[PDB]
Amino acid sequence: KLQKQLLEAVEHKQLRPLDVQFALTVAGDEHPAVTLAAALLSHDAGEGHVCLPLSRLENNEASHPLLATCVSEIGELQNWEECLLASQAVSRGDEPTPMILCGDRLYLNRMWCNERTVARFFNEVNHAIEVDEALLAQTLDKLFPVSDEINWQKVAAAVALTRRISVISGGPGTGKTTTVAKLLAALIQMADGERCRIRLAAPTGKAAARLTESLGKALRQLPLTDEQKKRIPEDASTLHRLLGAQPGSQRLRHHAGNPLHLDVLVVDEASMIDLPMMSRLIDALPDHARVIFLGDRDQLASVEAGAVLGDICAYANAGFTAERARQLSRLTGTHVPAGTGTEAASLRDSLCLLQKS
Amino acid sequence: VRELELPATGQHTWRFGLTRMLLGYAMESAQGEWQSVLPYDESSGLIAELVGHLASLLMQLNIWRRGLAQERPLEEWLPVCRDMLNAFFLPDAETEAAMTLIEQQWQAIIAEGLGAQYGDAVPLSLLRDELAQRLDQERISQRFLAGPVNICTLMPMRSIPFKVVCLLGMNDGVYPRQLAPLGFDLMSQKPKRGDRSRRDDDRYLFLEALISAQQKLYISYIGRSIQDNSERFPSVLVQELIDYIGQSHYLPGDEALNCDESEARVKAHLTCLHTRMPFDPQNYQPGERQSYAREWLPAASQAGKAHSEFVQPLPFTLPETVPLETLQRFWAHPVRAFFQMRLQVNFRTEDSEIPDTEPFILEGLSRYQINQQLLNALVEQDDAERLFRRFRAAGDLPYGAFGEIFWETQCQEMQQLADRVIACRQPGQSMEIDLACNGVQITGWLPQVQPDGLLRWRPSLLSVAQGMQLWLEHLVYCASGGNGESRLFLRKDGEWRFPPLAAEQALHYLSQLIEGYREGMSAPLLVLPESGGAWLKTCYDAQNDAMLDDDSTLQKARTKFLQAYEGNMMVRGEGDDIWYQRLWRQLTPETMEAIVEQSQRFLLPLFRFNQ
Amino acid sequence: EQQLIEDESLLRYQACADFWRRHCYPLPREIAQVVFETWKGPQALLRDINRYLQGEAPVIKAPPPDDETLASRHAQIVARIDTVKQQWRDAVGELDALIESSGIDRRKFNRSNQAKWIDKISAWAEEETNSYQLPESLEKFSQRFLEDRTKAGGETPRHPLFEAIDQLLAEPLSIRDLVITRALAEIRETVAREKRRRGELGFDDMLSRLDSALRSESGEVLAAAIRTRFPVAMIDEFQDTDPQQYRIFRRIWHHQPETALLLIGDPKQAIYAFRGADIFTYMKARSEVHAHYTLDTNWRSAPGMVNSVNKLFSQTDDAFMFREIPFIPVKSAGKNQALRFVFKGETQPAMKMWLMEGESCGVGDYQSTMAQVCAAQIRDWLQAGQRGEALLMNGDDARPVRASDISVLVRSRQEAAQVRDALTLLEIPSVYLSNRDSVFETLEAQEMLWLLQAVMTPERENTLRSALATSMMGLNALDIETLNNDEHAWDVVVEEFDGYRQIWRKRGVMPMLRALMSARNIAENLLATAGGERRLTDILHISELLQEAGTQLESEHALVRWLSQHILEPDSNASSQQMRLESDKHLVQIVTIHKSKGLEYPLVWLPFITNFRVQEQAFYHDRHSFEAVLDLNAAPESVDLAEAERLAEDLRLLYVALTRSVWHCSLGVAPLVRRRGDKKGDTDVHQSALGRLLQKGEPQDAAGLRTCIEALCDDDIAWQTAQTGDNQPWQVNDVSTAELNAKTLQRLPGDNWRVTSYSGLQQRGHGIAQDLMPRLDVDAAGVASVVEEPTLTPHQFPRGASPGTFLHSLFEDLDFTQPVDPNWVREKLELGGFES
Amino acid sequence: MSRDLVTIPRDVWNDIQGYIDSLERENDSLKNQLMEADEYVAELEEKLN
Amino acid sequence: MSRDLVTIPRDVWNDIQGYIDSLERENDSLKNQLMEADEYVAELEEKLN
Repeated sequence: KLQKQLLEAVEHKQLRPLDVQFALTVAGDEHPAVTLAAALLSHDAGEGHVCLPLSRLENNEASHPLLATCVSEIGELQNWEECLLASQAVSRGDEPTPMILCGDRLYLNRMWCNERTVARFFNEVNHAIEVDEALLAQTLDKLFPVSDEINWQKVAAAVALTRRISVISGGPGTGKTTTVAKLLAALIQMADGERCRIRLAAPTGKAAARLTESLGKALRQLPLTDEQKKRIPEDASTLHRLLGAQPGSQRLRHHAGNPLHLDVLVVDEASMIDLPMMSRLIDALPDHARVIFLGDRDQLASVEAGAVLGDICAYANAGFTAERARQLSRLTGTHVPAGTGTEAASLRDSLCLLQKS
Repeated sequence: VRELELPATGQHTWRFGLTRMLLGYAMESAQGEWQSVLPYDESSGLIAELVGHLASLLMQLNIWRRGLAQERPLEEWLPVCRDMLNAFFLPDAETEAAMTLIEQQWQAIIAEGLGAQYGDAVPLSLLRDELAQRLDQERISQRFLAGPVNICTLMPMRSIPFKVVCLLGMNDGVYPRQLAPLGFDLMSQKPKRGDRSRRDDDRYLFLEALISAQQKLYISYIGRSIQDNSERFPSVLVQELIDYIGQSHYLPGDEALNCDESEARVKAHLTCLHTRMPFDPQNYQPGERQSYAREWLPAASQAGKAHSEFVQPLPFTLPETVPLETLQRFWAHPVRAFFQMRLQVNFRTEDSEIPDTEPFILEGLSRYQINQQLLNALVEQDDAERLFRRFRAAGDLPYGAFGEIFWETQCQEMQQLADRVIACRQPGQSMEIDLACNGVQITGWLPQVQPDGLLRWRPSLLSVAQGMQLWLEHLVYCASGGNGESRLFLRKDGEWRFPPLAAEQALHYLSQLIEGYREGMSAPLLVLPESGGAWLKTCYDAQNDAMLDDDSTLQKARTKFLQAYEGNMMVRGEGDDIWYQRLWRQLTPETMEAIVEQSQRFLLPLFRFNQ
Repeated sequence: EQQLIEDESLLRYQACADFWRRHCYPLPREIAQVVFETWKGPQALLRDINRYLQGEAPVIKAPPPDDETLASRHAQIVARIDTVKQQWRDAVGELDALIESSGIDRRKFNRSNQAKWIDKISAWAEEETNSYQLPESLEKFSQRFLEDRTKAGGETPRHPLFEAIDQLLAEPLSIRDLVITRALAEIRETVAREKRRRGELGFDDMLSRLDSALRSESGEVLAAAIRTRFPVAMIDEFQDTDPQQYRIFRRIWHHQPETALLLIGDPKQAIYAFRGADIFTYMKARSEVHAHYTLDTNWRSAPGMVNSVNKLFSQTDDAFMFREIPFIPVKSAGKNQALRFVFKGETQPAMKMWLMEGESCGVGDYQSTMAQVCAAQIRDWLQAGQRGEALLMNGDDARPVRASDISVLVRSRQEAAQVRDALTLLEIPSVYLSNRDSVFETLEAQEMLWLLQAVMTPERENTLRSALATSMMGLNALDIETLNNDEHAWDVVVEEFDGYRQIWRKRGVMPMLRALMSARNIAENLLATAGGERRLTDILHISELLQEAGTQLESEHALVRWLSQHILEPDSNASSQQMRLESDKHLVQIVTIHKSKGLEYPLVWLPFITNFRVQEQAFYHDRHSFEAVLDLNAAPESVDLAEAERLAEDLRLLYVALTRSVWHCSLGVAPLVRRRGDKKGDTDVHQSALGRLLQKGEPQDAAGLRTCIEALCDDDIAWQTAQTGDNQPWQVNDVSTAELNAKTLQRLPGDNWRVTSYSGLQQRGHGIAQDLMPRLDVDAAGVASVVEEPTLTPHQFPRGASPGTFLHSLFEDLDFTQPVDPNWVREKLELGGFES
Repeated sequence: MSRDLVTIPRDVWNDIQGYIDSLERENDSLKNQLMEADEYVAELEEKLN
Repeated sequence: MSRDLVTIPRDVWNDIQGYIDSLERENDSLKNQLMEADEYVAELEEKLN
């Protein structure tokens, strides 16, 4: 009887046909509530949301019209989780299943894999890079003339150089491109004899050309040697072109088996980087590549459903750890504030916010 | 499947495929099989919406085939047709007329059935055949006198005066149209005045068309067969007409002659035999049958240029950076690489027809991929039963015991192969390759490089193409800087082994490889990996490191070269290929000598350094 | 009322697949192993029985019992092997001692070799009997083998186990025959059931139904009615008859008063065995009739040409190796006594044979040399004809030898190509005629398929660039590179192909191909290229066929699928798919022996008449019963009879090929050996039809063949050695071409006058909707969503053209004065199909 | 290499391939038998001595 | 359908014929050698017994 209501909801454009077909094929034998939850999860995945919380399944003042109509069929459930666990479709990840019940949320297998990949990458894949502090201090002093006060750009450059993966957060017109230019200029001066390969990427070609022009204008400001000028990247390209996305299929050229031929990577406007593209970009990178992300926390693309940077920069408000505060104080030659409490070391130590416009 | 009285395998069905594609949208294929079905990776993302629509289509069909199966009274069959039209079709301005016609015929059939008060059950096939026959019986004549020229069949009792009346298809046996009586018709046995037969109807239609022509009458028939150039005869009516015309009239200046000669001469004067092809020059001459179609005039004038040779020299410039995969793909098949890479020409159909039945055996790439995966699983000592269950969930393996026998034989062979690979395997890591040869930069990745050397295993028969690929990899490895020995194991105890080489010599040989790639990008290289390989293996002496020039050695080399080129009944041979056929239709000893020279030049180090 | 289907190959393959699914799937692994060893798949099984599925079912020698099953046969074979193994396991020690005691030469039977065999048999015996395969040493340990190697005058080793091995190895153990018989029966039943369900019929099915009806109890009244329908029946071409046809003809007309059955035929010209015609049917019919008549006058050929054949076929007592086919000498017409062929002022013999030098000769070298010699001789004939030295003379009248007179007869399509190339080397145009060919096998079909696939989707670059690179288009690599480099020309070509697709959608298939050929000058460049006329004719035929097919198809993509399906599997028996004549000009004609039957030619050349082929299949006819017998075991006794029938068919083909010549016939003969074991060994010419007549069925050598040829020669028959002719091309004088101009239309026909309606005058979108339904409510079009109706209000009534027509029909027949009747409205709604 | 080209039917070409392949199999068989014979006579000589 | 005719250079065709003659000669030589071996092994055996 639930199938007829699903078809009726499809006729009124309340639910997509793909969602209803998926629900019928997966949870046909299972409880009607399980089928309705699978259909709602497919609809949310079509909208672009990462997960469906079980609280949304519970009847509320604002809810899907179909859920209210199917209330009689589902009746009353004391716990949504216990009923779902019993179904063959939903599991906790121990066995391969189409849907995963993680905590209070429901995920698709592909979305759960991407979330786990991003979390594991930000937590443990990052490895600290120990370099000479005197050379770095001299280069930063050459980059930044004012050393009397704490400079957020100098701290951002120090964090980006001391850590593999890092994010420089800041609003438009706050001097992010100038900071990236100083970072690249310092990185080139750090290792002159060794081969350096810097790559630039952006989600859109418009932002790619904007980044190329701005980085050129910011790099021609400070004098560099010929060998240091050779290391400067020539141009940027679209992120889809960098991974070699085929027009017909979804397969990529630079998959996990074939890593990218780059050492340093910069990704401008990381706010438009959704979860699938981030999870696919993580796999292509090798273990020796340091990556830097550009964007702002308050941008709408960061807080949109499926984004990553919005939840990453959310912990930047806590501040740096106590030990990294002293480390950055010894590096930048100023007093770096320390954040209260300990929530996440590897995540908070790879973030920086530019509050000067 | 069970209704078709066939064993229900539970796979290779529409439901199975839909469940597979939806599981692919839900779950990644790397996870495994859920409820014995492997998810399908391709159906993912926004494009996956299409899958849903497809399911809806099937969701309709399975609904109707169940309902149409049961037999119902005539009264119940009325709402069906209409309900069947709105569910499957979105009607446009032109389609609504045909839909209304179908509904009208269906309603008329069921009304004629209900008029007699037939109460017994009626199957669907009866009404279906009745509908199919009535659709054939009905004809359209709404544009008979619309204003353009009328082209229709001869209808009885319809005689309208026309200035020009033409008749086509008057061959013997085609006209008059014949209809035989049932055989139990009492009227046909005893003819009576006023009876109507189709034969007499057509025999009188011919006279009606004769007398209806006001100004001009035209008659045409097929006198000669186009295939065999054999004589065909016209209808009896046209024959009687031409005989009467010949007997009645005589051509001027034929008064002296007798009646038969004059008749023959007159009948010859009215019959006009046209050409067999439209591009025949005889049509484009001043006369009665001069054509108005200047489309074939150029062909008749025979003024044209012959097709030149397809291959032409092209100026090519090497880019600064060339990937290693590019060089490997080029040296895989240079003759094909010229067409596929330089000209971007792929002689393949855009859509490949789906196999009619489920696979009962595995051949070609379907077997090769499974063998490669099984070998990769056995080299690392992984469980073969899990891979077997995965392939079973995929559905590639045959049903029942046949798939088990295939898997057992393949497991035995791959285990025998991997027993050698396990012994000479050491842990390693892939290193990025960046090299500069003659001003060209090569960037690549070499998987599973170990300090002992380069180890590769492929489940295929021994061939010189694998040796060329291994030699390219070995040159890249040695030029990058490292001490190692290259080893490649193949099917049936085949091994390609290369010792460590110096960096300078590796650069020297890679320079020749890059020059060969550059020459191939300009003009199609005449290098054959297999035929030239046999020629070198026969000519080259491994002990003395020299090319034998003995007449018997040369004769054996030519014999083996032609054997590897043309092949046996079982093996198509290297010569049989679309790309090779595109170059030359037939072999030439000049082409043979050029191929021998280039293949020797490019493949001599392979047999020289092979151990 | 029934329909007709041309092809049943798909039904045969589907029935075979269904039989495989039904039988092989429930088999256990132990039996599935043997089933897979015998056949890889259902298609491999169909490949064996496809010949026997068509036509009348053949009788199987030694048929397996019906009650027997596959598992029972497997258990029986396993029990036999187990008995043999158990006997060997007990006799593994006394054999060694017995062998030493036995007086058998050990030179044949080495102790070390014996030790190897003993160990090999012992290892095989110990292993579980999973499969039927047996070791080679069991053959060495057979009683008969031991009795052969045993020296005479001494004790012969004799054990019960040795006797058992001989009994076992006497007949091969397998399950093929049972599966073959069951598959034949099941596939025939399934195909018949499917065709009965669909209601369709076939050409063979009509004969089968008529035969089954005549044989049934109702057959008597049917035969009486048919006999009353036709009092006299005359059957022409009776040599090519089937058992069912003769059974029918006998049923209706045997021993019937006031009826006549005239069977006219020629047994010496029965060469259609591949179609299913049976000569043994004619042999059975000949014995049943006691009245035989013959025609003793030949009106076609010259007296010398008839005398040569009569002398050639009178050497042996039984020329056609069959007692039921006697040879009667025929006379010559009095009017044809004056005919003669004269070359260079000297009369030539009627029959001339060319002999190739050498003690032994291969097949390929023989064919090449004979093709070259035939080309040289044809060139010499043509040159002598043009100069006028060679003439064909009837009485005093003489005519020059033109190109239309000469003809070459070959047995296969591949040979024909070799003779065509040999003639092309000398610049002599030729035209090939055959009876079994399909236009879909040609490359032109594949190129047309690629062009259609490109036109259907011009937006995709890969398909359009692949179709442009076809040889039919005529574009080199330079043009392809120029088109790839420039985007503007590529976009122009894409727009052109889009226009082609529009023409395809609007006017049809052939109107698009016509414009495509006219725009790119395909026909002109094809006719300019050597050999392009055949390609152009094939293209035009394929275009006509594509038009005929797309006329009866639902969508445009359906036509591409139909073309691809016809290309993948082509039919040669179909008359429509037969390749047309290449050219209508008078050229040298290459015609197959089967097609040449019933035709006459002035000069005939047979370059490869000596070449023969041995058949391996064991399918024959009983000499006494005259019934087709198939031997599944394939015993040599059946292969010998099959070879004899093959040789008789070759003799008939040779007679048919020889009788065609009117004036002169030339044959190429040479000592042919399949595989030379020894130089002193006899040649395989005796197996050939011509060699058997030349050597009287006695194997000899090259010298013996030459001596027999010399002895046969007379005034009519002459022989000359074959040597390569001078490789000089035939020079043909140039011909002037008059100017050719097509007519022009000064006046253009006007489409102003037309009969129109308001809907057609105003509404263009309707199209042909007015033609289908003259009274269709075309005012309302573009139906919308009428899924649900809350209160069934008149506004919620279904909207469209059909509901509007229903509403109009309601008011059409309604009576205005009387009040509305609810039952009438209910009946109208029920008839219309709407809900109650 | 002589300019002259020789034409052979596709069916004709096969038989030579089978024949040459058959000769090689017979040759390989002859080699092993000869080696066994040589091994056997040498072994008997050692036993005799 | 273009695979009906096979074109080989005249020198190449002659070499194939030559290779076949040499294989036949080798076969004949192997035949005689084997016969000689079997004849020798029989005499040796008789001496042992």
